[PDB]
Amino acid sequence: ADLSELLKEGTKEAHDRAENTQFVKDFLKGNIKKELFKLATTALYFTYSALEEEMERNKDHPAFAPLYFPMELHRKEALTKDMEYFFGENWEEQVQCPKAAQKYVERIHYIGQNEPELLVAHAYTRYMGDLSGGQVLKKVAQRALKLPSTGEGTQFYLFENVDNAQQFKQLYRARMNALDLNMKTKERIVEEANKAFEYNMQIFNELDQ
Repeated sequence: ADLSELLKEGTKEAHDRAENTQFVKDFLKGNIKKELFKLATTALYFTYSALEEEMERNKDHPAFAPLYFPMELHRKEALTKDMEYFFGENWEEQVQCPKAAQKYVERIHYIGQNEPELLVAHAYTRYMGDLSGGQVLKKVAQRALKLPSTGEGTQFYLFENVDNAQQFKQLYRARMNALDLNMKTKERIVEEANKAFEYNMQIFNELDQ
Protein backbone atom coordinates (compact mmCIF):
# COMPACT_ATOMS: atom_id res chain seq x y z
CA ALA A 1 0.00 0.00 0.00
CA ASP A 2 0.96 3.68 -0.33
CA LEU A 3 3.19 5.16 2.38
CA SER A 4 0.95 8.24 2.58
CA GLU A 5 -2.01 5.93 3.20
CA LEU A 6 -0.19 3.85 5.82
CA LEU A 7 0.62 7.14 7.55
CA LYS A 8 -2.89 8.62 7.36
CA GLU A 9 -4.36 5.50 8.99
CA GLY A 10 -1.52 4.36 11.27
CA THR A 11 -1.13 7.80 12.91
CA LYS A 12 -4.79 8.86 13.13
CA GLU A 13 -5.00 7.99 16.85
CA ALA A 14 -1.84 9.82 17.96
CA HIS A 15 -2.81 12.73 15.70
CA ASP A 16 -6.17 13.19 17.42
CA ARG A 17 -4.54 12.81 20.84
CA ALA A 18 -2.05 15.65 20.37
CA GLU A 19 -4.75 17.64 18.55
CA ASN A 20 -7.14 17.35 21.50
CA THR A 21 -4.57 18.58 24.05
CA GLN A 22 -5.53 21.46 26.32
CA PHE A 23 -3.02 23.84 24.72
CA VAL A 24 -4.31 23.39 21.17
CA LYS A 25 -7.92 23.81 22.27
CA ASP A 26 -7.15 26.98 24.25
CA PHE A 27 -5.24 28.38 21.27
CA LEU A 28 -8.08 27.88 18.78
CA LYS A 29 -10.42 29.79 21.12
CA GLY A 30 -8.06 32.77 21.27
CA ASN A 31 -7.11 32.08 24.88
CA ILE A 32 -3.30 32.11 24.81
CA LYS A 33 -1.41 35.10 26.19
CA LYS A 34 1.80 36.66 24.89
CA GLU A 35 4.35 35.06 27.22
CA LEU A 36 2.85 31.60 26.72
CA PHE A 37 2.86 32.11 22.95
CA LYS A 38 6.49 33.23 23.22
CA LEU A 39 7.27 29.96 25.02
CA ALA A 40 5.47 27.92 22.35
CA THR A 41 7.34 29.83 19.63
CA THR A 42 10.64 29.20 21.42
CA ALA A 43 9.89 25.46 21.32
CA LEU A 44 9.13 25.62 17.59
CA TYR A 45 12.39 27.45 16.92
CA PHE A 46 14.63 24.79 18.49
CA THR A 47 12.55 21.95 17.00
CA TYR A 48 12.61 23.22 13.41
CA SER A 49 16.24 24.28 13.78
CA ALA A 50 17.07 20.66 14.68
CA LEU A 51 14.98 19.08 11.93
CA GLU A 52 16.25 21.38 9.18
CA GLU A 53 19.84 20.80 10.31
CA GLU A 54 19.34 17.06 9.75
CA MET A 55 17.50 17.59 6.46
CA GLU A 56 20.43 19.63 5.13
CA ARG A 57 22.81 16.95 6.42
CA ASN A 58 20.90 14.30 4.44
CA LYS A 59 20.01 16.43 1.41
CA ASP A 60 21.78 13.93 -0.90
CA HIS A 61 20.69 10.71 0.80
CA PRO A 62 18.61 8.47 -1.51
CA ALA A 63 16.08 7.72 1.25
CA PHE A 64 15.32 11.45 1.73
CA ALA A 65 16.73 13.61 -1.11
CA PRO A 66 13.49 13.82 -3.17
CA LEU A 67 11.79 15.53 -0.19
CA TYR A 68 14.48 18.20 0.34
CA PHE A 69 12.62 21.52 -0.08
CA PRO A 70 14.63 24.30 1.58
CA MET A 71 13.04 27.20 -0.33
CA GLU A 72 9.46 25.93 -0.09
CA LEU A 73 9.24 24.54 3.46
CA HIS A 74 12.03 25.51 5.87
CA ARG A 75 10.86 27.57 8.87
CA LYS A 76 14.05 28.48 10.74
CA GLU A 77 14.41 31.86 9.03
CA ALA A 78 10.76 32.79 9.59
CA LEU A 79 10.91 31.66 13.23
CA THR A 80 14.04 33.78 13.67
CA LYS A 81 12.12 36.87 12.58
CA ASP A 82 9.33 36.02 15.04
CA MET A 83 11.80 35.54 17.89
CA GLU A 84 13.38 38.89 16.97
CA TYR A 85 9.92 40.50 17.05
CA PHE A 86 8.87 39.04 20.42
CA PHE A 87 12.17 39.26 22.32
CA GLY A 88 14.27 41.88 20.51
CA GLU A 89 17.60 41.56 18.75
CA ASN A 90 19.39 39.75 21.61
CA TRP A 91 16.68 37.07 21.83
CA GLU A 92 19.08 34.10 21.74
CA GLU A 93 20.50 35.18 25.09
CA GLN A 94 16.98 35.35 26.51
CA VAL A 95 15.63 31.84 25.81
CA GLN A 96 16.40 28.20 26.58
CA CYS A 97 14.99 25.10 24.90
CA PRO A 98 12.19 23.55 27.02
CA LYS A 99 12.84 20.16 28.58
CA ALA A 100 10.35 18.14 26.53
CA ALA A 101 11.46 19.94 23.36
CA GLN A 102 15.11 19.11 24.10
CA LYS A 103 14.11 15.42 24.29
CA TYR A 104 12.50 15.73 20.84
CA VAL A 105 15.56 17.55 19.47
CA GLU A 106 17.81 14.71 20.65
CA ARG A 107 15.57 12.18 18.87
CA ILE A 108 15.69 14.27 15.67
CA HIS A 109 19.50 14.41 15.74
CA TYR A 110 19.77 10.68 16.46
CA ILE A 111 17.49 9.87 13.51
CA GLY A 112 19.30 12.21 11.14
CA GLN A 113 22.69 10.79 12.09
CA ASN A 114 21.89 7.05 12.32
CA GLU A 115 18.59 6.14 10.58
CA PRO A 116 18.13 8.83 7.90
CA GLU A 117 15.48 6.78 6.10
CA LEU A 118 13.13 7.62 8.99
CA LEU A 119 13.65 11.38 8.63
CA VAL A 120 10.56 11.51 6.39
CA ALA A 121 8.49 10.49 9.43
CA HIS A 122 9.38 13.75 11.18
CA ALA A 123 9.11 15.93 8.08
CA TYR A 124 5.68 14.54 7.23
CA THR A 125 4.21 15.19 10.68
CA ARG A 126 5.59 18.75 10.69
CA TYR A 127 5.36 20.66 7.42
CA MET A 128 2.39 18.93 5.82
CA GLY A 129 0.46 19.74 8.98
CA ASP A 130 1.98 23.22 8.94
CA LEU A 131 1.06 23.78 5.29
CA SER A 132 -2.69 23.31 5.74
CA GLY A 133 -3.29 24.93 9.14
CA GLY A 134 -1.01 27.91 8.52
CA GLN A 135 -3.53 30.60 7.59
CA VAL A 136 -6.15 29.62 10.18
CA LEU A 137 -3.61 29.60 13.03
CA LYS A 138 -2.00 32.82 11.79
CA LYS A 139 -5.31 34.66 12.08
CA VAL A 140 -6.23 33.58 15.62
CA ALA A 141 -2.77 34.56 16.90
CA GLN A 142 -2.82 38.01 15.29
CA ARG A 143 -6.24 38.69 16.83
CA ALA A 144 -5.60 37.19 20.28
CA LEU A 145 -2.29 39.01 20.68
CA LYS A 146 -3.13 42.16 18.66
CA LEU A 147 -0.05 41.72 16.47
CA PRO A 148 0.87 44.28 13.79
CA SER A 149 -0.95 43.64 10.52
CA THR A 150 2.40 43.80 8.66
CA GLY A 151 2.82 40.19 9.87
CA GLU A 152 5.47 40.56 12.60
CA GLY A 153 5.32 37.56 14.93
CA THR A 154 3.43 35.18 12.60
CA GLN A 155 5.94 34.61 9.81
CA PHE A 156 6.22 30.95 10.88
CA TYR A 157 2.70 30.48 9.46
CA LEU A 158 3.30 31.99 5.98
CA PHE A 159 4.83 29.83 3.24
CA GLU A 160 5.91 32.74 1.05
CA ASN A 161 7.59 30.53 -1.59
CA VAL A 162 4.65 28.13 -2.08
CA ASP A 163 2.20 29.49 -4.64
CA ASN A 164 -0.55 26.91 -4.09
CA ALA A 165 -0.46 24.87 -0.88
CA GLN A 166 -2.81 22.21 -2.23
CA GLN A 167 -0.74 21.59 -5.38
CA PHE A 168 2.61 21.40 -3.57
CA LYS A 169 1.11 19.10 -0.95
CA GLN A 170 0.06 16.70 -3.73
CA LEU A 171 3.53 16.76 -5.29
CA TYR A 172 5.12 15.99 -1.90
CA ARG A 173 2.91 12.96 -1.24
CA ALA A 174 3.65 11.59 -4.72
CA ARG A 175 7.40 11.90 -4.15
CA MET A 176 7.07 10.17 -0.77
CA ASN A 177 5.02 7.33 -2.26
CA ALA A 178 7.66 6.83 -4.98
CA LEU A 179 10.53 6.25 -2.53
CA ASP A 180 12.05 2.80 -3.10
CA LEU A 181 11.11 1.16 0.21
CA ASN A 182 10.24 -2.39 1.23
CA MET A 183 7.26 -3.02 3.47
CA LYS A 184 9.41 -3.32 6.62
CA THR A 185 11.05 0.11 6.29
CA LYS A 186 7.61 1.57 5.61
CA GLU A 187 6.22 0.34 8.92
CA ARG A 188 9.18 1.76 10.87
CA ILE A 189 8.29 5.14 9.33
CA VAL A 190 4.70 4.92 10.59
CA GLU A 191 5.96 4.02 14.07
CA GLU A 192 8.50 6.87 14.05
CA ALA A 193 5.68 9.22 13.03
CA ASN A 194 3.63 8.06 16.02
CA LYS A 195 6.74 8.71 18.14
CA ALA A 196 6.91 12.24 16.71
CA PHE A 197 3.25 12.86 17.56
CA GLU A 198 4.02 11.68 21.08
CA TYR A 199 6.92 14.13 21.46
CA ASN A 200 4.75 16.99 20.23
CA MET A 201 2.08 15.96 22.74
CA GLN A 202 4.63 16.12 25.57
CA ILE A 203 5.74 19.55 24.33
CA PHE A 204 2.11 20.74 24.46
CA ASN A 205 1.59 19.41 27.99
CA GLU A 206 4.74 21.19 29.19
CA LEU A 207 3.32 24.46 27.81
CA ASP A 208 -0.01 23.89 29.58
CA GLN A 209 1.48 23.84 33.09
